[PDB]
Amino acid sequence: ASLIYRQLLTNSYSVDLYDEIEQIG
Amino acid sequence: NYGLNIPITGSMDTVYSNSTREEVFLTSTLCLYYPTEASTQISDGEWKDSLSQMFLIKGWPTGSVYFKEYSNIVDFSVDPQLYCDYNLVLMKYDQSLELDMSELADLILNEWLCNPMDITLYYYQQSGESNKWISMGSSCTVKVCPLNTQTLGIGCQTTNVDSFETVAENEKLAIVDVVDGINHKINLTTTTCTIRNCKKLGPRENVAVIQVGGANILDITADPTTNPQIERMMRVNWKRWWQVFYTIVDYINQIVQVMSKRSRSLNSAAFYYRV
Amino acid sequence: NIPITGSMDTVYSNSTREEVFLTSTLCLYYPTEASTQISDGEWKDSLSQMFLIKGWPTGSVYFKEYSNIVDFSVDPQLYCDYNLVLMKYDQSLELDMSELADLILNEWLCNPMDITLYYYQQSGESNKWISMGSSCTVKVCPLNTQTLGIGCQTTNVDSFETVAENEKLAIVDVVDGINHKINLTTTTCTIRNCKKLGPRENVAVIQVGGANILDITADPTTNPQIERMMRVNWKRWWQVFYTIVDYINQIVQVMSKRSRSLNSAAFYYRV
Amino acid sequence: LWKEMQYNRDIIIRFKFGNSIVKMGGLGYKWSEISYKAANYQYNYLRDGEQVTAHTTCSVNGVNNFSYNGGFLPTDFGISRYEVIKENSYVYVDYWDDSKAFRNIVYVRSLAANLNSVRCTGGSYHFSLPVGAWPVINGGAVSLHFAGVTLSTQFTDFVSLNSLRFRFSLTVDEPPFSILRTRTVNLYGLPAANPNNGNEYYEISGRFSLISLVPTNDDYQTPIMNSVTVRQDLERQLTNLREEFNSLSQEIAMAQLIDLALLPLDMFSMFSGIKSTIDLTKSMATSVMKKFRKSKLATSISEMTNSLSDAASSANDISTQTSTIGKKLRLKEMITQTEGMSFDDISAAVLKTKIDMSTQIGKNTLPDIVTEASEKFIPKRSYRILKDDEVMEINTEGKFFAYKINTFDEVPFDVNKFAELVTDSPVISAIIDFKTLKNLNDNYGITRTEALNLIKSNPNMLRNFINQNNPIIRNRIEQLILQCKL
Amino acid sequence: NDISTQTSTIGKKLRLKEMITQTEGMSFDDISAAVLKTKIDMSTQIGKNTLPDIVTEASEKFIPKRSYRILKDDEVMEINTEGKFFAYKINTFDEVPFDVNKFAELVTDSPVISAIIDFKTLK
Amino acid sequence: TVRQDLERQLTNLREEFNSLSQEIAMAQLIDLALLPLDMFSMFSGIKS
Amino acid sequence: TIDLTKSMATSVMKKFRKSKLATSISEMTNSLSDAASSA
Ligand SMILES: *[C@@H]1O[C@H](CO)[C@@H](O[C@@H]2O[C@H](CO)[C@@H](O[C@@H]3O[C@H](CO)[C@@H](O)[C@H](O)[C@@H]3O)[C@H](O)[C@H]2NC(C)=O)[C@H](O)[C@H]1NC(C)=O
Ligand SMILES: *[C@@H]1O[C@H](CO)[C@@H](O)[C@H](O)[C@H]1NC(C)=O
Ligand SMILES: *[C@@H]1O[C@H](CO)[C@@H](O)[C@H](O)[C@H]1NC(C)=O
Ligand SMILES: *[C@@H]1O[C@H](CO)[C@@H](O)[C@H](O)[C@H]1NC(C)=O
Ligand SMILES: [Ca+2]
Ligand SMILES: [Ca+2]
Ligand SMILES: [Ca+2]
Ligand SMILES: [Ca+2]
Ligand SMILES: [Ca+2]
Ligand SMILES: [Ca+2]
Ligand SMILES: [Ca+2]
Ligand SMILES: [Ca+2]
Repeated sequence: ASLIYRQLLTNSYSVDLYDEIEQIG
Repeated sequence: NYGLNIPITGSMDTVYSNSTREEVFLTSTLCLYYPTEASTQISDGEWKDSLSQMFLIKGWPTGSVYFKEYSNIVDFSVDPQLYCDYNLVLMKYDQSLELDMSELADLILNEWLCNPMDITLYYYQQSGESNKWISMGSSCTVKVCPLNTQTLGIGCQTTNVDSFETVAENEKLAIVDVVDGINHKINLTTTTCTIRNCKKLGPRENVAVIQVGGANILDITADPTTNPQIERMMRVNWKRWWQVFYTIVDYINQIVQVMSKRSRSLNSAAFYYRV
Repeated sequence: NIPITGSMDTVYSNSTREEVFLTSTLCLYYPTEASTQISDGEWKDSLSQMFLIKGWPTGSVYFKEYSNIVDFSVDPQLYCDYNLVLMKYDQSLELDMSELADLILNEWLCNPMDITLYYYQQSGESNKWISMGSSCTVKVCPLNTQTLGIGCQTTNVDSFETVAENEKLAIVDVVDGINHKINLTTTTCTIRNCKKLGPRENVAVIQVGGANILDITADPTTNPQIERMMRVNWKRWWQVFYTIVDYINQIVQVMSKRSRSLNSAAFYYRV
Repeated sequence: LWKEMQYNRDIIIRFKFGNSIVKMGGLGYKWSEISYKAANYQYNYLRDGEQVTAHTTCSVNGVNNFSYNGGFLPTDFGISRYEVIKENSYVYVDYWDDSKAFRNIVYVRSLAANLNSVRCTGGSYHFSLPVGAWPVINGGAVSLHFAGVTLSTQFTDFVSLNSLRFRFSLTVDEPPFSILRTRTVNLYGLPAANPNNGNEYYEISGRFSLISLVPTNDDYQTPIMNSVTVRQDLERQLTNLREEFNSLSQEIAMAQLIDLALLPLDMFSMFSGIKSTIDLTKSMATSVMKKFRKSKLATSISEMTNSLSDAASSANDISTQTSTIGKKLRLKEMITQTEGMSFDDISAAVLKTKIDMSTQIGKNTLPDIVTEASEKFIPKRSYRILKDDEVMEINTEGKFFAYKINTFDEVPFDVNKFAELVTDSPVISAIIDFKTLKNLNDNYGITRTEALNLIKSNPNMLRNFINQNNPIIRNRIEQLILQCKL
Repeated sequence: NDISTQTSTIGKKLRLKEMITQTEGMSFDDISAAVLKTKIDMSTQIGKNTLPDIVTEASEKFIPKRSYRILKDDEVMEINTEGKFFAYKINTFDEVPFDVNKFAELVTDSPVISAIIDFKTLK
Repeated sequence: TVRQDLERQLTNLREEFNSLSQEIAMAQLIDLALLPLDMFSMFSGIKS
Repeated sequence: TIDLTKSMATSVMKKFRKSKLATSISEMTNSLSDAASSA
């Protein structure tokens, strides 16, 4: 069940391109 | 917090005894609800005092017997406030008032829990078989419009009041049952008549409806399959109101032995308004 | 289906012909020309009395006249428990006759189609679109994934490729897996998406005319002569009816009881 | 508490393109810009037996800029930058109507449409030449094919109309756009000159579905005309939903929580199945990650790794060292996969059991909850390292023990000998800490096998003791659940 | 058969668990993915809407029937999605009486071994 | 514009995969299974 | 982290896919796939 926190931290890089969506839009 | 979960253990041998006491009033109160026609036919006005005197010998102290006059069944059905403890309601049977008498009986003989219905702003539903809607006022023209899953009125256009279905028109009181599980849009004349979502709790056993006239027609249960005869659905045979009142006074011990004082409420309203 | 275990040495039961005749009903659908050539009208009573000799109780036989094959094809309700369809053949009615035979002999499971909005595919080899009405003229147009029609313009209906015109009944198969847009005269003709389940045990089609031309299965390869596609030559409708009456044991033997948990209520002439 | 309501309707969408022109000077031969512009339109139509009034707004994107310029001479024909739409360009048609459905369009669970394509063809534009042969723009066509519905809003003069936006794709069509009487023939595409061809309106027809989330605090009484718009909605207070989440632990169970905690929970497994709106089901996961990154715990992970990297080239006394390495052990627990029961398992289990029984009501608020619980849940925890059957246990509050495995009696601790092994030997979360374990061994005398298993935090033995209804383990795990209070 | 029905339900759940988690065995889903990759690579007809809606099918229908194991203290308890269920010693393969209650207890916590090579084959 | 192509579907292509299975060996499917296929690796070699 | 720095991770992955190492890994995997396809 703790796997999700590791998944959040590991996959957190995509927030960069998500905020890129937000600011370019 | 009267501990309504821990079991109570009786015994099957010992003993038939007395009821000890209860101290909230000096004693119970009997309470007649008669139509104006009784007064007009009696042609009197010391008769309430005479009836109190004749109750005293039956064994009711003087202050315990109260009398309430009402115009007729339909004008009384609106907000029937039972201000009292042992209620009898003498209902003169009249053809074409069968469903009105059934409405009033279903209202008072049973214990209701009513919520408001803001018709202008919400759709409405019915949770189950025990849930009616009760509309009361001067004129209740309850036009419904059922809606399918897609919120398109079936058999009606929600924006055109004309297409609606009039479940009950121009009634002082109307108990309406629509199909349970389908949203409805309601329309009734909010200036005069209000309407409430009323669920049915158990029975209210302070009240005895005495049908004064014809056959046994009071169908308290909206279910067509069931038609029980309750011990409080009284029926008597009349030609004269003096005879009716004399029978009531003479047999009043049985009249109160069939009822029970326990099921009473602070307010006199015929339903618990749960907002 | 739950398993059913049975031996191979149990003795054969008795003949069930009397029981089925007493419990069931037979119903004949014939063209109006049959009555016209008979030039009578006590003939239903006569044939009922004739069936009674072989052992069909008096009310068990129902004669349901239909105008002709193509006009009967629209919404065929078989109000009975054993159905016989006498079916006269003339050239150029081959396909519509075969369509009706396929429709009734094969069981179907149908759902509505909304031509106005959705693009419809075909599930597979057992799926067809059946259109019924006073006049069906389906016009189909296949599409890409980008909704650009091939051999047709999705907006203009003239370019569409007609597959049936002015037909009371049309069972159209199209290439499976390609979205199509349809144009069919929604006021007149109703079209439904159907799957061909197993066979219908209840109905037998007695072709009265020519060669063994019926092809129930749209597949070009298989043309299997199923037993319920009976055929007989004719010159006199009286001879045809006498033949059917005399051999009615064989016909109902070829047929059998219908085994399907339906979902569409309709009138039946049961006992 | 939030009820689905389907509102699917068949609609007819009427719209027209908008054309803007700007003249260039001289005697009136040139032109500066011919471009598409946002265009409004009103209409009424009969559907379902009532006349519904509709308001549409068409706009264009992705537009090409062709050109043509006859030269610098003061009378030669040309258009400096005249546009067209072709494969790339899209057209949006915001749609609104007075019907009941569009009042309930604030919160939506799903929304999608099926519209029939249409063919738009260009008109005839006679460029205003003062004298001579009349140039003639003509031809050009595209086809609108529907692709996707979204939410949108018309910034109409009187109010802002929440509305549906239909994004139609394009498809260039047969009639080759030309500038006749001029040097441009056999183009293809719809130019901005006269996109409407004089038609009163271009028309689409289709059916759109919608699943709104009108609120409900009671089964019988569902509303119409959703009017809790984001003017009528406001930030739920931080302390308020903190108190709500703390209250939610009234109900959590004992063994079922451990059963859930023994799953692998991933992005899909957790964040799916949340009764949320479309605008939040789109990016809930990324929203959670964005605020998870900046949490104190996450920046502590970053500081740990960066400090170690910088060290790689830089070259109650005991309580403080034990506490610091306890925080470090917590960081290591979060980053790595431990083979024990791993407190963060229980934290995530509580988190899932809390959030599943809530609802998204126009604000995500899983950010500030998931990320906040990740750092606040189980504030004081404990770890242990077994070696030579002398397990050394440590508390994040600074306490320390060292006790044998065969029999649970403690030993003098060895600082700097625990620290050498805590770096490499696998750390074991101490969900059955030393105190509760000693109680258990004293009262319910246990064996070597289950002693080792409970030391290792083996799920099998933990659940065996829970399903024995052991009071010691039951109470211990209940307190574990109870510190999860944000 | 109550035992067979219960074990069938547990087998479905175990298939879901195999998909979810990271097992150190051969993990039938592994073979399914390998076969999918080989078929995809060799096949030369793959449109835009083929790898979508075929990777799903390769997840669904590949190896519909499979079995799992729980190892425990010199014994093994094996289950099958069809309904079969065995239990046998690990050193010498001779089956021993089964305990469905113990298996249901242990399946939620202990790790599951995808029985690629099932007891029918071990014997 | 373009009629880019039509594209085979599950219904048309499942029989092709049925007829494609029998060429599959087994001594090296094990090796392919053992190699961990990530999002990159599985779709790296699609039709080149 | 000067001023709204781009996605470091995805920027580096933009051409860590095309490295000699990554191409070799994909090559080996597809070689095994072809070996599976043809015995
Ligand atoms: C499938 O294709 C046929 C082929 O035309 C379609 O026929 C068209 O039907 C519509 C209405 O169903 C006709 O519209 C008419 O428009 C005039 C104005 O021009 C109006 O006055 C009428 O009241 C009516 O609305 C249309 O004219 C007619 N086509 C032709 C060439 O006349 C058919 O509708 C299509 N099927 C479906 C389901 O769309
Ligand atoms: C119960 O009531 C009766 C009434 O007749 C009375 O006579 C009797 O005394 C009462 N019981 C006792 C125990 O006094
Ligand atoms: C009820 O109907 C009347 C006319 O049919 C209409 O004027 C009135 O507005 C309706 N009531 C409500 C609450 O809409
Ligand atoms: C079946 O047929 C045989 C021979 O005619 C007869 O003896 C027997 O009674 C029949 N069975 C029944 C159930 O009628
Ligand atoms: Ca009434
Ligand atoms: Ca109506
Ligand atoms: Ca009801
Ligand atoms: Ca009744
Ligand atoms: Ca054509
Ligand atoms: Ca036909
Ligand atoms: Ca077909
Ligand atoms: Ca054939």
